[PDB]
Amino acid sequence: MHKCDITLQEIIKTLNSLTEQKTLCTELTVTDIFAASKNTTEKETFCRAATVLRQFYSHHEKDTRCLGATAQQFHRHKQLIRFLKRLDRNLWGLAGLNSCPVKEANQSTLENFLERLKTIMREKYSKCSS
Repeated sequence: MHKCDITLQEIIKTLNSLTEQKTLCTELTVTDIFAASKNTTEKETFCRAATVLRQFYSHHEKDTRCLGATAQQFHRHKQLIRFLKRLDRNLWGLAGLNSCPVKEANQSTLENFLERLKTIMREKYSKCSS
């Protein structure tokens, strides 16, 4: 119909934003798990995913280098962190498992990572439903 797994709907909006308005912080290249969990199921892509992202927002909250540009950026980066965690929390649901070690598999400039994640979510969102 228009909302299979509730998590999705919420996720979508959360992802949507972070990418919509990118900064100089979504370029803090992280692990591009997409190029490793290729030989597994989404669940796992997501197991490592969660781990990766979690660290990202949790560790950079007070990185106060990229969020200390002028004033506007400061405020914008803060929003990103919120959304990163917000999405991570929900993500877990879809994943199905809990957590996994992280084994770098090339790098992704956050903006990109998100873009892919978002697309995926959507693909299912508007298919499984109607």
